[PDB]
Amino acid sequence: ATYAQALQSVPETQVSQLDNGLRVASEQSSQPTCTVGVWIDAGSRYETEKNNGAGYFVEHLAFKGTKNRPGNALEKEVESMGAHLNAYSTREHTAYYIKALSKDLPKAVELLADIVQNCSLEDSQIEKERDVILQELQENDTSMRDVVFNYLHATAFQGTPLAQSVEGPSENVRKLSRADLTEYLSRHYKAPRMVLAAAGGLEHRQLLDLAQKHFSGLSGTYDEDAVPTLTPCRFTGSEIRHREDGLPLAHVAIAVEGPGWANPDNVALQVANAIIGHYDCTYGGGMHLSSPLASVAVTNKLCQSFQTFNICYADTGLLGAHFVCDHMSIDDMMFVLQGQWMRLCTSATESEVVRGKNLLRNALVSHLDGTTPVCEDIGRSLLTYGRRIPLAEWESRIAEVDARVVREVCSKYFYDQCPAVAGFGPIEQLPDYNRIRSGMFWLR
Amino acid sequence: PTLTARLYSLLFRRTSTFALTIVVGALFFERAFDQGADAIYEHINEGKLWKHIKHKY
Amino acid sequence: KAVAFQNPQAHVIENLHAAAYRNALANSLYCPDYRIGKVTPDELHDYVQNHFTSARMALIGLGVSHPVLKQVAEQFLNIRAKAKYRGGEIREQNGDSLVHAALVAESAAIGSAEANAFSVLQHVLGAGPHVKRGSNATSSLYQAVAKGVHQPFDVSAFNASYSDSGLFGFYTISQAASAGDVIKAAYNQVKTIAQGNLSNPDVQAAKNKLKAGYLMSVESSEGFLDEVGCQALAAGSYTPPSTVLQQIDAVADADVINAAKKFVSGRKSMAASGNLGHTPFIDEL
Amino acid sequence: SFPKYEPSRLASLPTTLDPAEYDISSETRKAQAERLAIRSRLKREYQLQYNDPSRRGVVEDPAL
Amino acid sequence: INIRKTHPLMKIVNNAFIDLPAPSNISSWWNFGSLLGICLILQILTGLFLAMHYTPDTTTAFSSVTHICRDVNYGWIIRYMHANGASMFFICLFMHVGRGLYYGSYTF
Amino acid sequence: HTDIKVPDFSDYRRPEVLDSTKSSKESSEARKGFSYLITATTTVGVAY
Ligand code: HEM
Ligand code: HEM
Repeated sequence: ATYAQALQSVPETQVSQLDNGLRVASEQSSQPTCTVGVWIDAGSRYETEKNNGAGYFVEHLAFKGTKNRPGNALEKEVESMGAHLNAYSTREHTAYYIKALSKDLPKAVELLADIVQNCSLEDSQIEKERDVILQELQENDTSMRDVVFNYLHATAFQGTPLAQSVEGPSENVRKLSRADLTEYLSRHYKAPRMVLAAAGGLEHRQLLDLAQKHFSGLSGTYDEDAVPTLTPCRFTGSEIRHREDGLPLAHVAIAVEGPGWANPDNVALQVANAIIGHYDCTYGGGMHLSSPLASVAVTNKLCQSFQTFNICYADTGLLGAHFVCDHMSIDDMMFVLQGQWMRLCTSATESEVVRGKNLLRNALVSHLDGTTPVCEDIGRSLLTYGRRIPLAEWESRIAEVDARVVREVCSKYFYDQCPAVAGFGPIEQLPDYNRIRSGMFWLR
Repeated sequence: PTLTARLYSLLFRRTSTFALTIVVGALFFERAFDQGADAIYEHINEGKLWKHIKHKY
Repeated sequence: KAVAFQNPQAHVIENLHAAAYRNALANSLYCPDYRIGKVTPDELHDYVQNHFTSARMALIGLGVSHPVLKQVAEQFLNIRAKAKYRGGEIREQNGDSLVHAALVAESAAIGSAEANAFSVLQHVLGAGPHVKRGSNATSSLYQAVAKGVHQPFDVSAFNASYSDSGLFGFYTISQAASAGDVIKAAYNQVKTIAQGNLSNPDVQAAKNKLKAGYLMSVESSEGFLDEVGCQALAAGSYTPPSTVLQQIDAVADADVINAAKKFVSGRKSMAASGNLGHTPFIDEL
Repeated sequence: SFPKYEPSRLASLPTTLDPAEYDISSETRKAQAERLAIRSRLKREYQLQYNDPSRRGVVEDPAL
Repeated sequence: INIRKTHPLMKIVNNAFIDLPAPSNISSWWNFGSLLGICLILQILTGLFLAMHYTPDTTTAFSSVTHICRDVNYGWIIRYMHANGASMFFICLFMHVGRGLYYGSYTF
Repeated sequence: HTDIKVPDFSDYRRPEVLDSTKSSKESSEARKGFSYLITATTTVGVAY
């Protein structure tokens, strides 16, 4: 028991700011295994069409040598100390973290600095990584779900660089030089906009000391006022389809507007995703499932799988569904999807909102386990809020949700919106866009 | 066009308000078109119809 | 079954364990095709009878106290081998431009300093890449293969540990006409390590690797639940990781050399799958 | 806190809210430097062919 | 799933009217079939009104038609509607036949 | 698919979603009002 006191007993993230504009944050816990990361607000959204795929290629050459320990001494020392290095880059954010132990920590922070700022760039490296990343694009022309997301963003944010992918087009990647990558490093990886966050058995003043050694004395100095700022992206709302009739399955995604990050509409739409969310056909008890969309999709075998989901971005986002199905059941899947949406919109009842509250509490608590997801949520929250709001206030904002505000938000963001519809595969029996728009509301 | 926006937000959201709007507008449109039809039809001739020589006679 | 065996590596694991045992460790985690719909509820009832006894049950609770769970377990639980080594090969033509060859011998039981020695041995030979999109600056198998064949490959060690027995070896995902040089280069690399060419800083780096992997294995509280439950049911009771890691890095180097000698000098088993037109069978190995 | 100043064929957009002077590209600064170089060379040769006391008459503008 | 896809009336209505796979490059020439149907139901309705006001007797037929056109309220508009709707029915008919020979749908 | 993005529809759109900085939020209301006003006026005419 004492579960409310258990949410009161959640440890707090000590957040401070180092003198170069550095945003530092720490969770001092009882685990000797720790995780230390750097988060950077430089995605493909700041890239242009001739700068597309910059940060991805920088990520692939952030680890392949430096001016201090070139080529293989970095990997040799890290694998000599048993730490695991990981990195990802998105359209908006880019993270570099190390999963290590409490007695490998200062070498980890020092080599993290050496990875971030001291990137020397040869030409055998750019040739080799150009070839291998073009092989990567050739191989990831097969993983269907990321292609669906790329088609969806490209048809959703037409003109803004949010429609671009992380890797960008292959043709700009296969023709660059050192100079544009150097401009990327000089313009984007900047001490005022970067966040050092760590979690584990290590003191906040100890990490303060390590930052005062290494991350005090970074660049901290912009170029001739050539600085990025979030332009308000123009969500058009349209549809793209890629008919290709040699595939066994079909992938259909649909999306509507986003809440952004600030309003509690994000909380209400996470309640909506806790209502529906995911289903895969490797489960049990299918004929008795709680979500009625899953009930119909088991009882009549509509799809292979689905998930209704949220993705957010700076002051915007996409909200909706992605499903994998055979070509003979696209129409009924979409019909029951619209039916479940309008049942949430016009008939927000008691027990479904109760179950959504419980499922969203469970989803948040299950998301917060392990040092890496917690520190990752810390870093991306401080790049989206300026604060890590603790879980008690999260529970308060969940507890301030009733079905009335739910159907208010559902009338605001679902009731006759202009969608983005991406179809991929054998999509002959995809319903037409005007029929989908007519099915976005039923008058009866 | 800001006045058209609150017009959408008042009279085109649901079905009941929309239906009441189009019914009341249909009756007022009936009223206005019948008055306009009477006016144009008894305004174009002015020397033939039954009205003037039904009040003068 | 379709969802699980969409990967080739599941076939690799299952035909490997079918290739090393004449007995109960060669059973499958999944149902065969011909047995589908040909099961009885009678075998299910008998299985529930003589397998779900009170003698084989471990109840672990992370987040609840001792006596409440203890009292519920008292109130509602009143209800009451030695797989031999087969030896040989299993070859399956699959032909997907991915030659898969797992080369495995028998190692040791579970919960021993010898098992710690085999874990140190596979951290010497090479583990999963510490750096995502890295280039594996420690595994001499990786270096000998990249010296040999300039193709995208995958050479990985392997250590399955069990109560009665246990398996050790390595595994190659390689090209069609470039498999044998990779496999034989790894074989002679393990031979020249087993000769007595062992580096003490590589021993300490493998100690770092094994300590870090075992400490990162209990990051998730469900993973810590798994470790605590399997340890309390396997060895009788849980032991805290301090003295366990102490016995992990308190092993010797002659254990590693003799373990590699046992692996190479012992008779090998293998699972080979794919377009195997240039695969060395046994005598070429 | 405003309807954001629509531009038109009479509505001259003032240089305060462009808003293209926010996400300035480095190549756009290079274009500004090239513009400075063009004006520098042209005013330089103007002051060459303008301050000559030996010269008598007009400036002979080729662009006009 | 769907009332339209399980109820037997709406199965025929769905596979004939709603989800009917039609080509997309069609000008005003394919409107004529629906116009023949609308003229069909319209002429049936006007003939129904006429048969509610007509007598087929050679002594009284002409006077009955005159009674329709003059005495009966709007019987003149219904008579003119039936006659000119038959005329436009022939117009749409010959346009439909000319289309079926011109674009070459006569292979069916 | 990396080489796949849209062609422009600047020839076709209404002037509210013409500039690439203006949001689609406020441009929804007047657009929906204009279209649904046309539909409602057509409905009143056909009904009368
Ligand atoms: C008795 C009056 C008729 C009616 C009510 C009628 C009804 C229709 C309808 C509803 C259609 C489908 C829609 C369209 O294409 O306009 C159609 C198509 C067609 N009709 Fe008729 N029809 C009539 C007379 C005829 C005649 C006399 C012919 C010639 C023998 C004919 C031949 C066709 C053909 C060939 C098509 C298909 C045209 C195409 O696919 O382009 N119809 N008719
Ligand atoms: C079964 C339904 C119909 C009934 C009960 C019906 C009834 C009548 C009657 C009573 C008349 C004589 C009165 C008059 O001439 O206005 C008439 C005339 C006529 N009907 Fe019909 N009719 C029917 C269907 C049609 C159809 C389908 C057509 C062809 C489109 C048609 C074409 C005509 C024409 C051309 C006349 C002569 C009009 C005139 O000379 O004034 N009728 N019908």
